Amino acid sequence: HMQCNVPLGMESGRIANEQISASSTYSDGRWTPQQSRLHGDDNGWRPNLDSNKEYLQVDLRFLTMLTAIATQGAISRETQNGYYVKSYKLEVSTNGEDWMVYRHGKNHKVFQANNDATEVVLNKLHAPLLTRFVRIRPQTWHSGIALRLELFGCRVTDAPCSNMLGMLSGLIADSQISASSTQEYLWSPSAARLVSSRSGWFPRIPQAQPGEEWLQVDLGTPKTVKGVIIQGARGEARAFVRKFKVSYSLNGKDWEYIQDPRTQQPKLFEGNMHYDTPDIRRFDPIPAQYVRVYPERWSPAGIGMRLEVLGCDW
Repeated sequence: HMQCNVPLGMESGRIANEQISASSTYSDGRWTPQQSRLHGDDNGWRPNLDSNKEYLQVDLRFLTMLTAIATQGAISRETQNGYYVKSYKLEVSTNGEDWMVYRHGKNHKVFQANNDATEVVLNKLHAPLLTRFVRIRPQTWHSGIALRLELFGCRVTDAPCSNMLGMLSGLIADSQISASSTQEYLWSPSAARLVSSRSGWFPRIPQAQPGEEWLQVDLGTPKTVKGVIIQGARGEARAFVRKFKVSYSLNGKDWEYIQDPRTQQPKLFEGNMHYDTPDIRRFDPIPAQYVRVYPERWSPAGIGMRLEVLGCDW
């Protein structure tokens, strides 16, 4: 039904050469980043020096859900010595400037990796992530750092009626975006856009009583709304919303809240845990032209968010 263990294109070429890069490459030219394709038979990626600052980077080009990472090492075509990475960290970003290190509760997630130069090792993310750029960061290795790789996940838009409605793309125009208050005076509504914006929406006073501030999106016409993607903001400051309500409307005057079935009250959605890495919240489809997101709890810096609405036309 909703399959998200799909290989993203390292093995197949679905991820093109121009989307693969690295911190450095081995000085003899025989281990280019583009050799990091899973099951590739000509070595793999290997950096110039072996250190835990070195990394292999993949640009997915589009926001993608990431569920799993598969790695091998490599047997040198030249020496036939086997090289492999024994453990790594993961780093992700929507834009390639702003990075998050994957965590496991309190601290960094250390993925156990290969133990030979031939076998594939699969690590599932305990909690899946929405991202565009992926960085593998070896911490330990045998003989040297060598990688062949695959990434697994899916597009959010593969789910039925789950299109990005135009906050990111722009097809939802500046005039269609509004807010309770804005710190900027005569702000650019464009600032509230998921991913495509560098900053974000900040209300006037970073603190307020919960459910007093809102971002509102006019969809242009009545659509079917089936979810949101919420993201934090980079101001000076890095902020994100941790809890929010969602209200919706046809005529733009009479509002309704998405209700939690358990509590018979407006549902409290979980927000982000980072200023860049966004989160998808799906719900049962509603008819709406207007959607309001109401921050309820937030980071200590204040309310800061970027947003996208998910759905399709009637």
